[PDB]
Amino acid sequence: GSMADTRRRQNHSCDPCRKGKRRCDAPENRNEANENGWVSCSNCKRWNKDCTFNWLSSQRSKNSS
DNA sequence: CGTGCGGATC
DNA sequence: GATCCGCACG
Ligand SMILES: [Zn+2]
Ligand SMILES: [Zn+2]
Repeated sequence: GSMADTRRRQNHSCDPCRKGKRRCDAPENRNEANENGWVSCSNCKRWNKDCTFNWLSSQRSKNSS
C-alpha cells in the first residue's frame, strides 16, 4: 500500500485547503463545528482564508440542484 | 505567521 | 475533485 492508498479520506479539507493542497481539521462536522463554535482549520488559519464546507456542501453534492 | 507544492487513485 | 502532509524560510 500503499500507497496506494495512501491518502484520501480522513476528515475532508476546506475549499481553500483543497486548493492549497492541505489536510485539515475542519471535518465533516466543520459546519456543526461552527455550530459548536469552530473558526479556521490549520490552513485557512495560516492563510486567514475561509474555512468553509457550506458552499461546498452545495458545490460537491449537493446539489443541486 | 503566512506560503505553496508533488503525489496516489478512481 | 477530493483528501493528506510535512516542511524550511523569512
Ligand atoms: Zn482546511
Ligand atoms: Zn479551513
